[PDB]
Amino acid sequence: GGIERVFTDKARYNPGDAVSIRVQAKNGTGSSWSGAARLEIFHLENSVYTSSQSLSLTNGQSTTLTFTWTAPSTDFRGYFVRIDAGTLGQGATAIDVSSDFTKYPRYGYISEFESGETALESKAKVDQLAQDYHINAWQFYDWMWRHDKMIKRTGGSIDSTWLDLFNREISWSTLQNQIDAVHDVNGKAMAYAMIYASRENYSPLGISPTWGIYEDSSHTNQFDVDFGDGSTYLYMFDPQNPNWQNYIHAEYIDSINTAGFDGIHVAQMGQRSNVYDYNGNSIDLSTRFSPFLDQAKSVLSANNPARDNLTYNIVDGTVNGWAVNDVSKNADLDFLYSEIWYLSDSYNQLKNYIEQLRANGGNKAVVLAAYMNYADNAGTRYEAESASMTNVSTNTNHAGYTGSGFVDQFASTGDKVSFAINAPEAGDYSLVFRYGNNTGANSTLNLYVDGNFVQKLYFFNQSSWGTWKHDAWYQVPLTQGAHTVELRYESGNVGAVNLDSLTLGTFDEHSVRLADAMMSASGATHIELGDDNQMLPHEYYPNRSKTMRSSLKNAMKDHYNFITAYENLLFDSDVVPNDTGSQFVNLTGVSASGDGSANTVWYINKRTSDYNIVHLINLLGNDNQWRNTASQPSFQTNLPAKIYIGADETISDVYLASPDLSGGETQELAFTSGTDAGGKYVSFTVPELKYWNMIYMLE
Ligand SMILES: OC[C@H]1O[C@H](OC[C@H]2O[C@H](OC[C@H]3O[C@H](OC[C@H]4O[C@H](OC[C@H]5O[C@H](OC[C@H]6O[C@H](OC[C@H]7O[C@H](OC[C@H]8O[C@@H](O)[C@H](O)[C@@H](O)[C@@H]8O)[C@H](O)[C@@H](O)[C@@H]7O)[C@H](O)[C@@H](O)[C@@H]6O)[C@H](O)[C@@H](O)[C@@H]5O)[C@H](O)[C@@H](O)[C@@H]4O)[C@H](O)[C@@H](O)[C@@H]3O)[C@H](O)[C@@H](O)[C@@H]2O)[C@H](O)[C@@H](O)[C@@H]1O
Ligand SMILES: OC[C@H]1O[C@H](OC[C@H]2O[C@H](OC[C@H]3O[C@H](OC[C@H]4O[C@H](O)[C@H](O)[C@@H](O)[C@@H]4O)[C@H](O)[C@@H](O)[C@@H]3O)[C@H](O)[C@@H](O)[C@@H]2O)[C@H](O)[C@@H](O)[C@@H]1O
Ligand SMILES: [Ca+2]
Ligand code: NA
Repeated sequence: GGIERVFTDKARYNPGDAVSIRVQAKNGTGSSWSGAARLEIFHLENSVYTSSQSLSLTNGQSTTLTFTWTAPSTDFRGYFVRIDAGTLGQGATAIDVSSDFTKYPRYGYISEFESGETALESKAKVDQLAQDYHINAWQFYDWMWRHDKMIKRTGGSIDSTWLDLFNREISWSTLQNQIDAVHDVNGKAMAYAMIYASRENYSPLGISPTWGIYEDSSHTNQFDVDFGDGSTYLYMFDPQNPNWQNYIHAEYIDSINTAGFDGIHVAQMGQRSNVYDYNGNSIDLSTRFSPFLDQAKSVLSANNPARDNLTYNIVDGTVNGWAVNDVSKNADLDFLYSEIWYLSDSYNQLKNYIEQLRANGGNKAVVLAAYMNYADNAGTRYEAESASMTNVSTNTNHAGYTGSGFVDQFASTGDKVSFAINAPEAGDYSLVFRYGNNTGANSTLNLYVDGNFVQKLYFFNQSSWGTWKHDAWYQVPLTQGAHTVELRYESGNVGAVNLDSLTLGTFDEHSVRLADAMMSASGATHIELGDDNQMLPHEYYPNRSKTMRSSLKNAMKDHYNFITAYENLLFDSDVVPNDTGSQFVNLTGVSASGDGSANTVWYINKRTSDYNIVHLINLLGNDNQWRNTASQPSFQTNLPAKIYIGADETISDVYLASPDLSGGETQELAFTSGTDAGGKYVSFTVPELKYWNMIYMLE
């Protein structure tokens, strides 16, 4: 249909605020049209509001309706929004009423701060994320000048621009425009800062090496982070040291009061061991973040209670992981955040780590960084040996290449490889080259798109000609249809590469839908969206080596509506596991599992004071890894389910909501309860399972 968009002005509302629901419509049906748009808002199974407006439209013409509504008085509630326009079509969105984003955070990011970005454009990228996904907080990533001197001043004046550690130009006015825009959607701005990093040559800033942490007991090698140009490093300091606290806390305060941030997103480099202080005592670094964090929270709350938000990145998250118990149990954080690497690879493992962080933290919110399809060179592939190459030829003499071979000796002026690609729809494309380089140095090549120079791309030296990487990419705007993408070796380029393929880097809808379901069904959200509708492909946020296509965009809008509409059932302080032995689940005709086994329908049991909640995630046709790409699941329809309950509980009604079905609208189901040789039960037909169903049953 032609209900093109439904969204609200703001990403979160306080009780009593005025909410402006917008419906964008275009009659596409051939002739003129006369009917109504009927608005209905639910809190879970209940209708709390209904309203209707007349609408008529000459074929082709568009309009935007506004329905007003007043956020009800109960704080911390989520709502589903339906708009039904009869034969024009329907649409949906969702609304979050919370006076504090820290209970139901929907965390995005901003990582680009160019001088050329107008106030209007800053506002647009922000509105888009607020409107489509209800993003209520933004992590400002790599905005600071130095990790130990965050705002660059000349005497007493703020410098209008400054260069960051990777040489990017950061504009003050742009950062401020973006912070303003975040604030205009009732968003909050969290500033990225390390817990313990200076930059090189820190002495003249009055930072003392006595505050540092060392790899020896003789204070000769301070832990660093080498960015590999003989010049740019981080150095690491002791969280517990009072003079480092004093120094860096002061920089956090400076950033709140000068930039107008609402909090600090505190980061770290993850596990280090056999760590010493300056003098030489050996110390367990794992236990030392919480006293820093507690003290940081204290000066931030004293400085300004409204701009004192605080989280800390727990790196390498897993059950009983490094620093996992101490930080989640003892650190005065508003919400928990954890970047996942390789110690929770299965849906069920990460599911358990999330549960640990919910239980340790006292059921305060949990956000995961968990870069989807990280290792995968996912998307449509144009093999390099099936392209048009000038002065270079194919070969097969280094293993692991894809297809029938790869292009080699791409190594001198005049060499060329031109790909004939097709863009299935207008938009941004991630042009990703898989390559080899063992020249012992960076190899370059110039990139041309439809005959116009776009960028000189670097190809990184690897260990061995048999080590394929695919981290040479550039993102570009493309019109639907044919295009030409050409690497030329010209005069100014250096080195040499073998070239395996070009890929239109694309997040895989299927994996992405399934991981988000798993995450939120478990009790967590996912920092995955930012800047101008980008999805996060790597720890360095300005990476655009993969793009979303339109189909996944729509799925993400459904998902983010669903986790806002149903947040009381997903993340409330009284949502807990209910997997305590008394509850099996039966599904007729398909394999089911409670531990998220490959090729099954996974059921997860959670409960609250009033509802028995069973999630189904559909792993049929797919493996049990959360991060990797995946095929469409085996969709199911009219699927008999049987839920064994507690011997005591009594089910009034059975409800099923799914982001995959009607935008997340709750549909009530008919169910018969009896009892049999192997438990007391209830039973019903599940109309459909695609990726994720949430069954909530009211007792
Ligand atoms: O075709 C490719 C592109 O080619 C051109 O641009 C190339 C670059 O050009 C300029 O740089 C010139 C120099 O280029 C080389 O630089 C060497 C570096 O590159 C290699 O790494 C390749 C990866 O590059 C990116 O990843 C960067 C970086 O990200 C992280 O580290 C940075 C991060 O560190 C801390 O934060 C860590 C972490 O903290 C956690 O708590 C948080 O959860 C998490 O979010 C944070 O990430 C700091 O606190 C942060 O401030 C900071 O941001 C990551 O940890 C690190 O490993 C990673 O390297 C890409 O995203 C990725 O895809 C690549 O794999 C080397 O391997 C690396 O060692 C080295 O540092 C040459 O060696 C130099 O000689 C040369 O002078 C630009 O400055 C660069 O931005 C360009 O990439 C085209 O112009 C471009 O269009 C093409 O796309
Ligand atoms: O002292 C280092 C100098 O060489 C560096 O560049 C290395 C080569 O770069 C290009 O070739 C890349 C090529 O490398 C391997 O094969 C090289 C040899 O292997 C074959 O036997 C071939 O017949 C010989 O010509 C060649 O010696 C990979 O296996 C292959 O797939 C790669 O495509 C140039 O074409 C070569 O001339 C270079 O040797 C460095 O970059 C230079 O600056 C240094 O002078
Ligand atoms: Ca190939
Ligand atoms: Na998988």
